[PDB]
Amino acid sequence: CQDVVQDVPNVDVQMLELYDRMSFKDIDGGVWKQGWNIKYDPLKYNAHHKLKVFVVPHSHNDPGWIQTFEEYYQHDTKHILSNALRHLHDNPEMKFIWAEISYFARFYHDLGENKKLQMKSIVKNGQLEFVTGGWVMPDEANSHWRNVLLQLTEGQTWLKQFMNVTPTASWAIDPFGHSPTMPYILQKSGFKNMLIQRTHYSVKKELAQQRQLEFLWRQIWDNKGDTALFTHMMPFYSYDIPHTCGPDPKVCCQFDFKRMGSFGLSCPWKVPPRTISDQNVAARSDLLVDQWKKKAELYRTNVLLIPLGDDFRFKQNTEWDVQRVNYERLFEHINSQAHFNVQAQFGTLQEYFDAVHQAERAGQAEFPTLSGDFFTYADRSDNYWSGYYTSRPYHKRMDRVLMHYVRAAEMLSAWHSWDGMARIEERLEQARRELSLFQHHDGITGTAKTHVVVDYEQRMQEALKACQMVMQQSVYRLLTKPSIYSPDFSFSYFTLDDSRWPGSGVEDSRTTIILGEDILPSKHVVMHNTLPHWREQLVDFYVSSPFVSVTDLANNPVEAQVSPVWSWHHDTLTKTIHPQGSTTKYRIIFKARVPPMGLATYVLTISDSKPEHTSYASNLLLRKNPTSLPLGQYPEDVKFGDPREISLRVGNGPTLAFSEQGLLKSIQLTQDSPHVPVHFKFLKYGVRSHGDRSGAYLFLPNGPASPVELGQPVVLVTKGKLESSVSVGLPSVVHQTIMRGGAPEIRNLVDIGSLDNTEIVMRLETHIDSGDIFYTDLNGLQFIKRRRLDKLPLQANYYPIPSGMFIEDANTRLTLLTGQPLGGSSLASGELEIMQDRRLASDDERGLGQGVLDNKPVLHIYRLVLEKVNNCVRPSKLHPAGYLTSAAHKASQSLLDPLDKFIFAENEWIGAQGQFGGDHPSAREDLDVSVMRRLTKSSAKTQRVGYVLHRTNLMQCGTPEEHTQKLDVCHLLPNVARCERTTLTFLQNLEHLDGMVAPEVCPMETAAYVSSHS
Ligand SMILES: OC[C@H](NC[C@H]1NC[C@H](O)[C@@H]1O)c1ccccc1
Ligand SMILES: *[C@@H]1O[C@H](CO)[C@@H](O)[C@H](O)[C@H]1NC(C)=O
Ligand SMILES: [Zn+2]
Repeated sequence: CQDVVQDVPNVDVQMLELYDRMSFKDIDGGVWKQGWNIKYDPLKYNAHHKLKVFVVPHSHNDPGWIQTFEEYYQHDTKHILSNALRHLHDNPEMKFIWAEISYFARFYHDLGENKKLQMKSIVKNGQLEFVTGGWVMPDEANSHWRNVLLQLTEGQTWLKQFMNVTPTASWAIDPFGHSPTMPYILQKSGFKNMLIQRTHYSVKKELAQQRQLEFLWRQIWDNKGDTALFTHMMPFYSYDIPHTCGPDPKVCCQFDFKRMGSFGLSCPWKVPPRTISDQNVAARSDLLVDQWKKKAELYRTNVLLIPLGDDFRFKQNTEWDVQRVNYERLFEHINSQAHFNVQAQFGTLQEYFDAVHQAERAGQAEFPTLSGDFFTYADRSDNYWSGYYTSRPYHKRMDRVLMHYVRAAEMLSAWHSWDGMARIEERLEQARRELSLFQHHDGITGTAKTHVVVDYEQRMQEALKACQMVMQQSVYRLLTKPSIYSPDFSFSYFTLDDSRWPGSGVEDSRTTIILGEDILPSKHVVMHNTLPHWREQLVDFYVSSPFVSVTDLANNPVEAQVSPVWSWHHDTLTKTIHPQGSTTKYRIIFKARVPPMGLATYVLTISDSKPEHTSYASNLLLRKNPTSLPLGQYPEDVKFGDPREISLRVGNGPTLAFSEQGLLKSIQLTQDSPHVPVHFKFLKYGVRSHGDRSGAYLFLPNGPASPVELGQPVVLVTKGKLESSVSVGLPSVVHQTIMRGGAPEIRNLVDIGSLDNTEIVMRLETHIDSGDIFYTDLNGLQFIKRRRLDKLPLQANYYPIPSGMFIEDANTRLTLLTGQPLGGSSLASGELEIMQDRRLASDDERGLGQGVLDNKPVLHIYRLVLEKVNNCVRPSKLHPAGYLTSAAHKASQSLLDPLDKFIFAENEWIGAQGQFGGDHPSAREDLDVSVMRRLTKSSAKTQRVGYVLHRTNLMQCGTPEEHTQKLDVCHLLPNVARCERTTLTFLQNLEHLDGMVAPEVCPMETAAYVSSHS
């Protein structure tokens, strides 16, 4: 295994180093506004060295943005595809590339057989070529790598089945900045090349000057280079026709033949395209070939890529004709005039890359190596696209909840083969496809119109119900004596209980377990653990009595704690935000111990009085002028007091101190240690009253944030043996700090209400001497070092926080893990900050056509880990990566893949069993089974199950942590007959494994295996 910590890779371009050296000056470069006047030696190309030009027709089809997916399909995409089929069939030299498989599958299944066969023919002959082949062209900032793989697999599995092709070249022309997680996943999925477009205009200029726009993109920790993927970065401001033929859009726009008037389009540079004729073809060719030769100066080979397309292009038949005929006339002229020394033709993306690599093999070019990312993107001036790291945070959090539900449903149901009548494959395909659709670069990004966001939310709600159905049917089958099991596949044997989604204060949707002497004495509950190691974790349920005790299925008592159910209300009468306790339901909390990838059953039983193994939390309401808070049968009376500082400690864990406003002030790790200043604060950013306005995409603050005025907020302290908390009702945020014995959990119920032009940020202030350095993750896969640059504006120092961020000095580290992607930064030494929500009245001129005024309450979740790190083996100062400790990684897993909870719905569960998976191997803490998916339906004689295994890299800090079992996924199901290593999409077999044993992977590596069973 490669060492991902101690060996600094030697690369030609390292993006953090490049950023430190770059000046980022925004000067007028002439017709190429953000470049320079390109010059070329006309004698560079001659009869023996011609410029080979591939014009690649394309149509960017957003799966929802200004219209829903189905609205665009009906108005535009179905016509684009039907006309592409007709025009390509009739014009054999014409070509077209297609990226979004969600639309292609929607179209193809509506075709008659005659057309399906014609379509397969133009794909097989190479005229219509799929690029990337994912369900969507995903966002690369907020998306989790597991969902990027899910959607790539959904589209490519569909393509292999119906079109018999698997793309090896990727096309990503629109995500707003680019992540190295993409080449990581693509290179492990058979890809050989990729293309990107939205990178900072200053980066395009810098790399263009050094002819470093094509590079071998490797991961930041990859010393050897085995993760490298050839990457082409386009050079100009847009992927539209005016910015793809060459440096001068006033000239290129004249070669977009859809802009002459009848289509309702024009050229903003005021010179319209003109129909090519025999009397103007020589002059038109001389203008066009000159743009091509200028663009070719920015690259190292004599093979030039010229994309020809834009949003929802190639719809009407007249448009296919106007572009095709005019370009055919230009090609016939240019290719016949030796003096140009050009051979131009329509081509596909793969054809371009194959020709570039033929040039490379002929020794005509060597390509530079590069590592790093391409965030934060700016397309012009100070317009940095860091707003979409937070926009529509409700749905960003929903994405992570559905991510987990899809994994758990696919894993729980994979253990068995299911009859078709159970509709298991049907519900899983629906869930995978709705979650995959939301990875679109206007879905999770929060950049679609309000009714489109509603469509995505409705689709995800249906996917969550599909997952619950599959999960609960699986649990009933796995835990019921086989000869008693009698399923009704439409019945709800269990309901899922989720404590953090939508969340307390967001939706009252959790069911109360109703017990009573005259109705039902007890209730079985089951926990599932999708991670491949034993896990203990506190779980909670709502119950109708405080006198409840817990037992495991061997009837062993389990210690429990009961607390009230508190809800916060904005009292319009008193103009205060305060808590009300339920007088009819209570929370019971206890530790569940669940096997690796397994299930554990517990029983909740009511009694007439306080049971022996259940304790009751105390509750203290701090506010002046308190009023009574009755709690029904709860046995401890609520206590009251004036606001005051307080300290809490659960178990042997840390001791946390809080201000009189209910916000953390310090953390003391152990009895002896110091009380380390760690202060939470809420602040607000505004919008500029002159100049450019923030919107769904852009973050353009009107200076540093200002503190939210807190008033004298009401603070609620609940102190229990197993779980304690401090909750405070602040303006727009009910902030909670929860302690269960280790790193605290923070929950924010964020309701920005009607505060227009406001962004609410949560900041942590510490005295960690971090300087200008901080770390943020990329797609939940890796942590990259960031350096705050005062030469760039505040919004440029904001980065995606898809799952965590940290700051550290020689001795101390503070890590903040998240349960949802949000934007954040470290704007001063010792600080961390993460945006909670933003409400913006204005459109930001990127096409959305509205502000962001559809905010809704969202429950954001986090874990806060303060640790000593002076004994940890960390990368050297020049290494561009950082790595989590064991505790921070486990805290992240606690947020993203919690135990699932099931409440048996009926009164008695006949044949109930107490555990499943007790014999599953408990793997090393850094290894995860990211995906377990049965790949065959019940009629297959040889069943196949796919596994994706991911091993992260945790810092060595002197904590032995030993005795773990080897995990061989190929023997998890019985009767294995074959074990193969495959690409991550499971579509290609790479290695037949000896002994049918799937070896574990190296740190920072991800591998896929398929086991076959007889
Ligand atoms: O190339 C045309 C450009 N496309 C914008 C892309 N980014 C946001 C969406 O995903 C859209 O595809 C545009 C289209 C419409 C209005 C403004 C700009
Ligand atoms: C699928 O593509 C392969 C290319 O290697 C070809 O050999 C195979 O026959 C194709 N299957 C069909 C006919 O769909
Ligand atoms: Zn787009």
